[PDB]
Amino acid sequence: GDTHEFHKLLIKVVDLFLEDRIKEFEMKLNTTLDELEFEELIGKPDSSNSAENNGIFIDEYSYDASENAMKKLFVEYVRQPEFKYTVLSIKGVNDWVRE
Amino acid sequence: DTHEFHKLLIKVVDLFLEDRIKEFEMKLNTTLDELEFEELIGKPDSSNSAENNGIFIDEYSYDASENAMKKLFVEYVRQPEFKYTVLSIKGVNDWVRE
Ligand SMILES: [Ca+2]
Ligand SMILES: [Ca+2]
Ligand SMILES: [Ca+2]
Ligand SMILES: [Ca+2]
Repeated sequence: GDTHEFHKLLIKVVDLFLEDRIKEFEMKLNTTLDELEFEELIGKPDSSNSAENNGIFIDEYSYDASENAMKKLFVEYVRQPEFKYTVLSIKGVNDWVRE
Repeated sequence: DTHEFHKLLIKVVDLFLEDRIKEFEMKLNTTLDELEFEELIGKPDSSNSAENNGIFIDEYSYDASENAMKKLFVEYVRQPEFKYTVLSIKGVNDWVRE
């Protein structure tokens, strides 16, 4: 029932998704991450796009997975004061891409 | 590893039933043993099971209130030795009234 353990699990979900143990996923959520946790969640993407709509950001992070395979992570969030991020959704998608 | 991975899937369902994860889906290809599959689903108030072309979808209901419930869908292929290849897990919120 712990919030830290909860954020650690979310980070692990993303890790497992990038490993392709979780092939694809989506989760609806309402939890507030410290910058350190948010950075841990997203890692080092090869590409990113960030779009703001009505006070909410949806970022799309792309990770080169394998030769034609790409992993894409969408994180929907609200930016809070003291550099906190209220995450509302996370979605992981596979895509075939030209090498 | 795989035992740790299966422990996480079980905990994802747990967090979903607690409503920390409001709703979710995961696409998967992993084989749970009988004990893991039992622990994953926990203690539903009712269950439904359907089969189409050798693929099973079980639907589990967990009552929250008079009107609200959590539903878990698990799609899987039964394997020898009481093992189950899970292909997707989906947690949704449902209500009695429109
Ligand atoms: Ca990571
Ligand atoms: Ca190729
Ligand atoms: Ca190229
Ligand atoms: Ca309605």
